[PDB]
Amino acid sequence: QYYELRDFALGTSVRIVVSSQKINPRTIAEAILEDMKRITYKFSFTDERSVVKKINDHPNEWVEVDEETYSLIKAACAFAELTDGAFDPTVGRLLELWGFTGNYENLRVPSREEIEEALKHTGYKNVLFDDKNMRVMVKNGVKIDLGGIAKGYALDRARQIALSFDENATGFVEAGGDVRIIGPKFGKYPWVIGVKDPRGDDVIDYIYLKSGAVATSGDYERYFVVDGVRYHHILDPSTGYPARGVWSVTIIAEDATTADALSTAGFVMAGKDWRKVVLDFPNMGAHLLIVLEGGAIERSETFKLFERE
Repeated sequence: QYYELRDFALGTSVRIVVSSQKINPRTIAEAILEDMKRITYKFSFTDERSVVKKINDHPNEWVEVDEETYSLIKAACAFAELTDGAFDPTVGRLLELWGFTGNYENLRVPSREEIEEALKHTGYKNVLFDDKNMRVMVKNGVKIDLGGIAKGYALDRARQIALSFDENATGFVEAGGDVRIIGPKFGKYPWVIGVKDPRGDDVIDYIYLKSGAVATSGDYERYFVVDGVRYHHILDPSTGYPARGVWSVTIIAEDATTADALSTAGFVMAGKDWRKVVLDFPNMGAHLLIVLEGGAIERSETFKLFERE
Protein backbone atom coordinates (compact mmCIF):
# COMPACT_ATOMS: atom_id res chain seq x y z
CA GLN A 1 0.00 0.00 0.00
CA TYR A 2 0.75 3.47 -1.09
CA TYR A 3 2.17 6.47 0.65
CA GLU A 4 1.20 9.91 -0.64
CA LEU A 5 3.21 13.14 -0.29
CA ARG A 6 1.62 16.40 -1.63
CA ASP A 7 3.41 19.75 -1.83
CA PHE A 8 4.10 22.68 -4.17
CA ALA A 9 6.96 22.69 -6.65
CA LEU A 10 7.57 23.35 -10.35
CA GLY A 11 5.18 26.29 -10.11
CA THR A 12 2.26 24.01 -9.37
CA SER A 13 1.00 21.36 -6.98
CA VAL A 14 2.75 17.97 -6.93
CA ARG A 15 1.67 14.55 -5.70
CA ILE A 16 4.00 11.65 -5.15
CA VAL A 17 2.42 8.18 -4.65
CA VAL A 18 4.81 5.33 -3.96
CA SER A 19 4.85 1.75 -2.73
CA SER A 20 7.97 -0.24 -1.84
CA GLN A 21 8.70 -3.28 0.36
CA LYS A 22 12.43 -2.59 0.12
CA ILE A 23 12.80 1.04 1.21
CA ASN A 24 10.38 3.10 3.28
CA PRO A 25 8.17 4.86 0.71
CA ARG A 26 8.38 8.08 2.78
CA THR A 27 12.14 8.11 2.07
CA ILE A 28 11.62 7.61 -1.68
CA ALA A 29 8.93 10.35 -1.73
CA GLU A 30 11.11 12.79 0.25
CA ALA A 31 14.00 12.22 -2.22
CA ILE A 32 11.66 12.85 -5.12
CA LEU A 33 10.26 16.06 -3.62
CA GLU A 34 13.77 17.34 -2.94
CA ASP A 35 14.69 16.79 -6.62
CA MET A 36 11.48 18.47 -7.83
CA LYS A 37 12.26 21.51 -5.67
CA ARG A 38 15.90 21.48 -6.77
CA ILE A 39 14.85 21.58 -10.46
CA THR A 40 12.29 24.31 -9.60
CA TYR A 41 15.02 26.69 -8.44
CA LYS A 42 17.81 25.63 -10.77
CA PHE A 43 15.80 26.17 -13.94
CA SER A 44 13.67 29.09 -12.68
CA PHE A 45 13.22 32.22 -14.78
CA THR A 46 13.47 34.35 -11.62
CA ASP A 47 15.26 32.62 -8.73
CA GLU A 48 18.71 34.03 -8.04
CA ARG A 49 20.06 30.45 -7.78
CA SER A 50 18.92 29.63 -11.29
CA VAL A 51 21.33 28.66 -14.09
CA VAL A 52 18.64 29.70 -16.62
CA LYS A 53 18.56 33.16 -14.98
CA LYS A 54 22.39 33.15 -15.09
CA ILE A 55 22.37 32.54 -18.83
CA ASN A 56 19.49 35.06 -19.39
CA ASP A 57 21.29 37.70 -17.37
CA HIS A 58 24.52 37.18 -19.34
CA PRO A 59 23.67 37.94 -23.04
CA ASN A 60 26.42 38.03 -25.66
CA GLU A 61 28.73 35.92 -23.50
CA TRP A 62 29.79 32.27 -23.64
CA VAL A 63 28.48 30.92 -20.37
CA GLU A 64 29.93 27.76 -18.80
CA VAL A 65 27.27 25.41 -17.56
CA ASP A 66 27.02 21.99 -15.95
CA GLU A 67 26.09 18.78 -17.86
CA GLU A 68 22.53 18.65 -16.56
CA THR A 69 21.78 22.15 -17.68
CA TYR A 70 23.55 21.64 -21.01
CA SER A 71 21.64 18.47 -21.79
CA LEU A 72 18.24 19.96 -20.87
CA ILE A 73 18.71 23.09 -22.94
CA LYS A 74 19.93 20.96 -25.88
CA ALA A 75 16.85 18.77 -25.52
CA ALA A 76 14.51 21.76 -25.40
CA CYS A 77 16.12 23.17 -28.53
CA ALA A 78 15.81 19.70 -30.17
CA PHE A 79 12.05 19.77 -29.50
CA ALA A 80 11.88 23.28 -30.97
CA GLU A 81 13.55 21.96 -34.13
CA LEU A 82 11.27 18.93 -34.26
CA THR A 83 8.16 21.13 -34.04
CA ASP A 84 9.41 24.01 -36.26
CA GLY A 85 9.35 26.31 -33.28
CA ALA A 86 5.80 25.55 -32.12
CA PHE A 87 7.46 24.54 -28.85
CA ASP A 88 10.23 27.08 -28.35
CA PRO A 89 12.14 27.57 -25.09
CA THR A 90 13.07 31.12 -26.15
CA VAL A 91 9.64 32.60 -25.40
CA GLY A 92 11.30 34.23 -22.36
CA ARG A 93 11.34 37.80 -23.71
CA LEU A 94 7.66 37.53 -24.66
CA LEU A 95 6.64 35.97 -21.28
CA GLU A 96 8.47 38.83 -19.57
CA LEU A 97 6.66 41.41 -21.71
CA TRP A 98 3.24 39.93 -20.99
CA GLY A 99 4.08 39.76 -17.25
CA PHE A 100 3.99 35.96 -16.85
CA THR A 101 7.43 36.03 -15.18
CA GLY A 102 6.92 38.96 -12.73
CA ASN A 103 4.48 40.39 -10.15
CA TYR A 104 0.75 40.20 -10.88
CA GLU A 105 0.71 43.94 -11.29
CA ASN A 106 2.96 43.38 -14.36
CA LEU A 107 0.38 41.20 -16.12
CA ARG A 108 -0.73 43.21 -19.15
CA VAL A 109 -1.62 43.11 -22.82
CA PRO A 110 1.40 44.55 -24.63
CA SER A 111 0.83 46.59 -27.76
CA ARG A 112 1.17 45.13 -31.25
CA GLU A 113 4.25 47.24 -31.77
CA GLU A 114 5.85 45.89 -28.53
CA ILE A 115 5.09 42.30 -29.50
CA GLU A 116 6.50 42.74 -33.01
CA GLU A 117 9.72 44.03 -31.54
CA ALA A 118 9.91 41.22 -28.97
CA LEU A 119 9.59 38.62 -31.79
CA LYS A 120 13.01 39.83 -33.04
CA HIS A 121 14.24 38.63 -29.63
CA THR A 122 12.54 35.23 -29.86
CA GLY A 123 13.65 32.06 -31.66
CA TYR A 124 15.46 28.86 -30.62
CA LYS A 125 18.11 29.29 -33.29
CA ASN A 126 19.48 32.17 -31.16
CA VAL A 127 20.75 29.68 -28.56
CA LEU A 128 24.30 28.65 -29.49
CA PHE A 129 26.23 25.69 -28.10
CA ASP A 130 29.89 24.95 -27.48
CA ASP A 131 30.11 21.17 -26.97
CA LYS A 132 33.96 21.31 -26.58
CA ASN A 133 33.76 23.47 -23.43
CA MET A 134 30.08 23.03 -22.49
CA ARG A 135 29.12 26.65 -22.90
CA VAL A 136 25.87 28.28 -24.05
CA MET A 137 25.37 31.73 -25.56
CA VAL A 138 22.13 33.59 -26.16
CA LYS A 139 22.20 36.05 -29.06
CA ASN A 140 19.73 38.72 -30.20
CA GLY A 141 18.63 39.28 -26.63
CA VAL A 142 16.73 36.01 -26.34
CA LYS A 143 15.85 34.59 -22.97
CA ILE A 144 15.26 30.87 -22.25
CA ASP A 145 12.19 29.74 -20.32
CA LEU A 146 11.90 25.97 -19.60
CA GLY A 147 8.38 26.01 -18.16
CA GLY A 148 7.08 24.02 -21.17
CA ILE A 149 9.40 21.05 -20.50
CA ALA A 150 10.62 21.28 -16.88
CA LYS A 151 7.68 19.42 -15.30
CA GLY A 152 8.19 16.50 -17.69
CA TYR A 153 11.90 16.48 -17.03
CA ALA A 154 11.34 16.52 -13.23
CA LEU A 155 8.74 13.76 -13.58
CA ASP A 156 11.08 11.53 -15.56
CA ARG A 157 13.81 12.16 -12.92
CA ALA A 158 11.34 11.36 -10.18
CA ARG A 159 10.66 7.90 -11.62
CA GLN A 160 14.43 7.29 -12.01
CA ILE A 161 14.93 8.24 -8.33
CA ALA A 162 12.21 5.86 -7.15
CA LEU A 163 13.54 2.96 -9.24
CA SER A 164 17.09 3.64 -8.07
CA PHE A 165 15.88 3.02 -4.49
CA ASP A 166 13.89 -0.01 -5.47
CA GLU A 167 13.70 -1.41 -9.00
CA ASN A 168 10.32 -2.89 -8.12
CA ALA A 169 8.71 0.21 -6.68
CA THR A 170 5.28 1.15 -7.92
CA GLY A 171 3.15 4.32 -7.99
CA PHE A 172 3.11 7.58 -9.90
CA VAL A 173 4.20 11.17 -9.71
CA GLU A 174 2.04 14.11 -10.76
CA ALA A 175 2.83 17.78 -11.27
CA GLY A 176 0.13 20.15 -12.39
CA GLY A 177 -1.85 17.53 -14.26
CA ASP A 178 1.18 15.85 -15.88
CA VAL A 179 1.76 12.28 -14.68
CA ARG A 180 4.64 9.77 -14.88
CA ILE A 181 3.99 6.16 -13.88
CA ILE A 182 6.63 4.64 -11.59
CA GLY A 183 5.23 1.11 -11.81
CA PRO A 184 1.86 -0.58 -12.14
CA LYS A 185 -0.73 -0.39 -9.42
CA PHE A 186 -0.35 -3.23 -6.84
CA GLY A 187 2.36 -4.45 -9.21
CA LYS A 188 -0.14 -5.58 -11.81
CA TYR A 189 -2.75 -3.02 -12.84
CA PRO A 190 -3.08 0.18 -14.81
CA TRP A 191 -3.53 3.53 -13.12
CA VAL A 192 -6.81 5.16 -14.10
CA ILE A 193 -6.32 8.75 -15.10
CA GLY A 194 -9.12 11.24 -15.69
CA VAL A 195 -8.78 13.80 -18.51
CA LYS A 196 -10.28 16.99 -17.08
CA ASP A 197 -12.89 19.13 -18.80
CA PRO A 198 -11.19 22.46 -19.55
CA ARG A 199 -14.59 24.11 -18.83
CA GLY A 200 -16.05 22.01 -16.05
CA ASP A 201 -15.46 19.98 -12.98
CA ASP A 202 -16.22 16.70 -14.79
CA VAL A 203 -13.89 14.21 -16.43
CA ILE A 204 -14.28 13.99 -20.21
CA ASP A 205 -12.34 10.70 -20.62
CA TYR A 206 -10.48 8.00 -18.67
CA ILE A 207 -7.22 6.47 -19.66
CA TYR A 208 -5.42 3.45 -18.33
CA LEU A 209 -1.63 3.48 -17.97
CA LYS A 210 0.60 0.71 -16.65
CA SER A 211 3.65 2.71 -17.80
CA GLY A 212 4.65 5.90 -19.59
CA ALA A 213 3.31 9.35 -19.08
CA VAL A 214 0.49 11.76 -19.80
CA ALA A 215 0.70 15.57 -19.97
CA THR A 216 -1.93 18.24 -20.64
CA SER A 217 -1.49 21.85 -21.83
CA GLY A 218 -4.54 24.03 -21.42
CA ASP A 219 -5.77 27.60 -21.45
CA TYR A 220 -6.77 27.30 -17.81
CA GLU A 221 -3.28 26.59 -16.34
CA ARG A 222 -1.96 30.17 -16.13
CA TYR A 223 -4.15 33.04 -17.31
CA PHE A 224 -5.41 36.53 -16.57
CA VAL A 225 -8.45 38.43 -17.89
CA VAL A 226 -8.63 41.97 -19.22
CA ASP A 227 -11.91 43.36 -20.54
CA GLY A 228 -13.57 39.99 -20.69
CA VAL A 229 -10.75 38.37 -22.68
CA ARG A 230 -8.49 35.59 -21.43
CA TYR A 231 -4.71 35.83 -21.91
CA HIS A 232 -3.00 32.55 -21.08
CA HIS A 233 0.70 31.64 -20.96
CA ILE A 234 0.85 29.34 -24.00
CA LEU A 235 2.16 31.81 -26.53
CA ASP A 236 2.48 31.05 -30.22
CA PRO A 237 6.18 31.79 -30.70
CA SER A 238 5.59 32.92 -34.30
CA THR A 239 3.00 35.58 -33.32
CA GLY A 240 3.80 36.51 -29.72
CA TYR A 241 0.14 36.21 -28.64
CA PRO A 242 -1.63 33.42 -26.69
CA ALA A 243 -2.36 30.57 -29.03
CA ARG A 244 -6.11 30.50 -29.87
CA GLY A 245 -8.73 28.00 -31.00
CA VAL A 246 -7.85 25.29 -28.45
CA TRP A 247 -8.87 24.64 -24.84
CA SER A 248 -6.57 21.68 -24.09
CA VAL A 249 -4.27 19.08 -25.56
CA THR A 250 -3.46 15.84 -23.70
CA ILE A 251 -0.57 13.65 -24.82
CA ILE A 252 0.26 10.10 -23.86
CA ALA A 253 3.92 9.29 -24.48
CA GLU A 254 6.77 7.06 -23.41
CA ASP A 255 8.19 9.70 -21.15
CA ALA A 256 7.02 12.82 -19.51
CA THR A 257 9.61 15.12 -21.08
CA THR A 258 8.21 14.21 -24.53
CA ALA A 259 4.58 14.44 -23.38
CA ASP A 260 5.17 17.87 -21.76
CA ALA A 261 7.06 19.46 -24.73
CA LEU A 262 4.70 18.04 -27.32
CA SER A 263 1.54 18.98 -25.42
CA THR A 264 2.72 22.61 -25.65
CA ALA A 265 3.57 22.29 -29.34
CA GLY A 266 0.25 20.53 -30.09
CA PHE A 267 -1.68 23.26 -28.28
CA VAL A 268 -0.03 25.90 -30.47
CA MET A 269 -0.39 23.93 -33.71
CA ALA A 270 -3.95 22.60 -33.22
CA GLY A 271 -5.60 26.00 -33.58
CA LYS A 272 -4.32 26.14 -37.17
CA ASP A 273 -4.85 22.56 -38.53
CA TRP A 274 -6.15 20.23 -35.85
CA ARG A 275 -6.66 17.36 -38.33
CA LYS A 276 -3.01 17.43 -39.31
CA VAL A 277 -1.95 17.57 -35.66
CA VAL A 278 -4.10 14.53 -34.84
CA LEU A 279 -2.60 12.72 -37.83
CA ASP A 280 1.07 13.67 -37.39
CA PHE A 281 1.58 13.74 -33.60
CA PRO A 282 1.23 9.99 -33.00
CA ASN A 283 4.05 9.46 -35.45
CA MET A 284 6.30 11.48 -33.12
CA GLY A 285 5.17 9.24 -30.26
CA ALA A 286 2.55 11.72 -28.99
CA HIS A 287 -0.85 9.96 -28.74
CA LEU A 288 -3.35 12.69 -28.27
CA LEU A 289 -6.71 14.12 -27.41
CA ILE A 290 -7.54 17.75 -28.28
CA VAL A 291 -10.44 19.76 -26.85
CA LEU A 292 -11.07 22.49 -29.38
CA GLU A 293 -12.48 25.89 -28.45
CA GLY A 294 -16.20 25.30 -27.99
CA GLY A 295 -15.69 21.84 -26.55
CA ALA A 296 -15.37 19.40 -29.46
CA ILE A 297 -13.06 16.48 -28.65
CA GLU A 298 -10.76 15.06 -31.33
CA ARG A 299 -8.39 12.24 -30.64
CA SER A 300 -6.07 9.92 -32.46
CA GLU A 301 -6.93 6.29 -32.95
CA THR A 302 -3.80 5.51 -30.91
CA PHE A 303 -5.20 7.55 -27.98
CA LYS A 304 -8.36 5.39 -28.06
CA LEU A 305 -6.22 2.33 -27.34
CA PHE A 306 -5.63 3.70 -23.80
CA GLU A 307 -9.34 4.20 -23.08
CA ARG A 308 -9.74 0.64 -21.80
CA GLU A 309 -7.78 -1.28 -19.17
